[PDB]
Amino acid sequence: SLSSSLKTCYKYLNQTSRSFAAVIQALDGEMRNAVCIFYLVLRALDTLEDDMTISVEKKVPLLHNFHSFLYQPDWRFMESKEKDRQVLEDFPTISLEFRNLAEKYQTVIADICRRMGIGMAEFLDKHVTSEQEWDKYCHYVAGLVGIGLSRLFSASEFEDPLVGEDTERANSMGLFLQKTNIIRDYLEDQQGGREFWPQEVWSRYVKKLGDFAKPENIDLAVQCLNELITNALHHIPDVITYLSRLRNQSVFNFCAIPQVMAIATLAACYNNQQVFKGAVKIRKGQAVTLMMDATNMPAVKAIIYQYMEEIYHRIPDSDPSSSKTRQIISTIRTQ
Ligand SMILES: [Ca+2]
Ligand code: NI
Repeated sequence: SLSSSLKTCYKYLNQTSRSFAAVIQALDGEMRNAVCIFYLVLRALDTLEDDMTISVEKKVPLLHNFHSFLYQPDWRFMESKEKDRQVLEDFPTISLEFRNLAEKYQTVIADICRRMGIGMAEFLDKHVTSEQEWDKYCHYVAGLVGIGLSRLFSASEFEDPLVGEDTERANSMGLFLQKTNIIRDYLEDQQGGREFWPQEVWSRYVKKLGDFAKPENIDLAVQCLNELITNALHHIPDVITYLSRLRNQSVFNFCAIPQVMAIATLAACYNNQQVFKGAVKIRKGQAVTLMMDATNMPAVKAIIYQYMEEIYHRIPDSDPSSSKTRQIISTIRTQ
């Protein structure tokens, strides 16, 4: 069974990943502990990034050197006030189990933590300007997670070397999820003093990003929302390619579930004033159904294509992106 320290790690996985912990726990063989630990170290790192009670001066040394703390048996952090702070307060338990992983997994996790911490620190003081900068921010906080997971799958040999080698596709898996979250979380981010929507895009509608929360600006807000969702849809071909290459059932389910939830979220958000002025619902018997069904390529394609079809026939002719939205959805289906 499990050591006392690993039992604790799985407790933290359940506390932090909730319903998704079961999907990680279903991973075959060596992948299970490797991904559990990777998830927990990523949670610790993100908890630092997100904690607005930690000054930039105090935070940057932690982000820069986080990858090194993996090799410091007594390193912990006791001052977080964030939801998942227990993984920081009891980091020694997590790092102990990290150091018990095979070297091949340690190398991947440490490298990703290094690169993510540097990129997270770079964006602390700045807003996202260009669409290219949006892609770069998303790479740092999510694309690298896709790349790291892919490298774990290939290192374990439960998946082919191609999976880890194709960093563009693995990065796209992360960007799709992260752009969907950023789109959905406009209001909570704005209220938390954070700005993630790219200025290159929103400045073609309003003078400040926070203006989209003003009711008189709702039509403009929804146009911008639709433009960003159109941007995110461009990652779907890569998501389909990525999922199509997986040969391990447990890996497939782990990779497919978040992507199906993302496309469902985009479809809920598309053309939806509630992003700015209310609360977007994704009917939650639906979330469990998508999870249950997303276990083979024909099923996952069916889900993706149906949500795209629903968006497609909802596109207003007057939307300034209406043509590109139809085009990208049409193009993906044509593929
Ligand atoms: Ca974060
Ligand atoms: Ni149609």
